[PDB]
Amino acid sequence: STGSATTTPIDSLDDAYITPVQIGTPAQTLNLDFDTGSSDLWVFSSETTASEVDGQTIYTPSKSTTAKLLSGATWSISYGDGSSSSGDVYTDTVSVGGLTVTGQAVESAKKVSSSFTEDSTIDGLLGLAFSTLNTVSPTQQKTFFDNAKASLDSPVFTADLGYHAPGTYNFGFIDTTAYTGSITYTAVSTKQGFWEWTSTGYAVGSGTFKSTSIDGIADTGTTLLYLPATVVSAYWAQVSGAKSSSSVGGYVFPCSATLPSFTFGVGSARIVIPGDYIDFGPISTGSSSCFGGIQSSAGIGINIFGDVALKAAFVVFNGATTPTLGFASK
Repeated sequence: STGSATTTPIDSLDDAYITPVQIGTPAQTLNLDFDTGSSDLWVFSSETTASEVDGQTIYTPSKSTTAKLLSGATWSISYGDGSSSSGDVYTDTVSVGGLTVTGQAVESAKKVSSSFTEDSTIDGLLGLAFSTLNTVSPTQQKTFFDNAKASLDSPVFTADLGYHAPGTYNFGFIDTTAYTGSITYTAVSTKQGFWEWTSTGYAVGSGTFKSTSIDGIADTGTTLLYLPATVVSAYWAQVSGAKSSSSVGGYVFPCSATLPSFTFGVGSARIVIPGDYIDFGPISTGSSSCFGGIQSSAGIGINIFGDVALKAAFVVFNGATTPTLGFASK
């Protein structure tokens, strides 16, 4: 089997991407944030505290003939950005782009933090990291991909995120028309539960490539590119007037600037992030200070190849017995 679904930016900045997902019988379609940095499929629901729902579409398990309470199971998750959610668990039928999993754990939120409430466009998350990170207790549950894997034509999924445009998540096949050149594969460590890999270096604009190992994670659920302070300083030094602002919470730059590209290495291959992908717009409405899309990972504890990086590539998440990651230009 295979599946193919379009993923759409939630706003004009590409802050996140939503993908329609069918849950239950008859189908209830919710727009979920596919997150390769976490491993829980959770949704706004009829159980979510009413004051914490503001415009989201909810899953109502009592209206699904295939829903079953997973008795005694609870979940609770906290994300790198400080947001959180928790609740109980159902199993139900879940379909993405025509690919169906029966008995998928659907984690129903009883509580969500303010950032989730305030984002009316995201109805929940669909985790695509390794199932070892799943938070369900006392019996850990499998991700949608883990459950689908054996049925797929090939044990892979791909992320093809758009810049200010829709893109695609495919399951079970590699669309050879969706990228240019060849796909370069690179080793993955699953020790921390992430799609963790080592970039071979970077360049800023038309500058020379610096060969240096940068360990980080491929994370579709993180907006920005978070890299070591040395690398980030080297980037922003090429933008007149750019500075790190403790009050704003990162590097800002004059909105009048033209940003240089940023290149990262994948083995001997190179992925180029155009400068415009690094512009996250005014820090507040009407400001002439703009927020940068490359930020320091210092104090996160891990480097994160988030959407800024991933949307410059066609990315293969290879879930073979020994997982790997592939990157192609597009």
